[PDB]
Amino acid sequence: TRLKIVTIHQEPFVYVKPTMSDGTCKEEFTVNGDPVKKVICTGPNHTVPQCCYGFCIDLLIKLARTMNFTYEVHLVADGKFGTQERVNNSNKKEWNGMMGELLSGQADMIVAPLTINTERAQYIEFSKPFKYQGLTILVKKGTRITGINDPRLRNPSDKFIYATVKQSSVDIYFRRQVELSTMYRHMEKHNYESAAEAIQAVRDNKLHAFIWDSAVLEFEASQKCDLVTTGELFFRSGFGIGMRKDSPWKQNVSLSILKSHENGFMEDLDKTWVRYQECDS
Repeated sequence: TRLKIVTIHQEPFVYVKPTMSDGTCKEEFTVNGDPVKKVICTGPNHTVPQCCYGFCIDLLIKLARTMNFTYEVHLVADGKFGTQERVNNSNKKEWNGMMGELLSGQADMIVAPLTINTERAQYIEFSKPFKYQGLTILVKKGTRITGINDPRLRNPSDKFIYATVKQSSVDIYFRRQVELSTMYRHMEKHNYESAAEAIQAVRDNKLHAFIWDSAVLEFEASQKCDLVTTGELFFRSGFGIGMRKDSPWKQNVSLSILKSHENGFMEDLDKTWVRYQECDS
């Protein structure tokens, strides 16, 4: 009867840490002094039980309590958010990432910073947005870039490397645009397997610009004094809970999210996981 929840590593929404030697999760406290809520999430490190926590885990716990359901959390096996591609060298198309697991039954609900878009909505159902954000660019402090329209992005060269995450909605955003064709062709040869790796690459001067979700990039840039964002969101998008079409949970999930937007719960999550301290990482 327990719902199979699938999520993905993506700070500050989902932190993933090893369990202690005894199998439990380290006791930690939030900026307010409250215990950090931790859930066991099984997934690749070899697949093993790990500790998960963060904005989305707090949201999951709230949803489960409000809707009275039990659950078990696991990390997406291929580590991706999800795009639709031909498989097995054939013309058969299947979704990968969390999208694929939801559609196959490996998961019953996606609880993560999952972008709501038209393409995905054709195959699954989304709750109303639990977070409003957009797309921006992360660069090393000192790198001068105007934004998505900067000549170094519009007129690609091996002197300034930029990229995004493979099999993500962001990669498709550029792929489905004839105007951004020159950009998509450039990133295609530099895209990273995960946001963490791309962010580290910018920090190590291996990647000059990382195009990604502002909710994630502004957090990263605000915690690391050596990283900054262009500041402007060149596109707006929301994060929502994902469920299969005609699921018995959609109505109640959106109802819970509405209440959380009305009573300060979502705002408190931001004060707990997003805006609470100066850079030092």
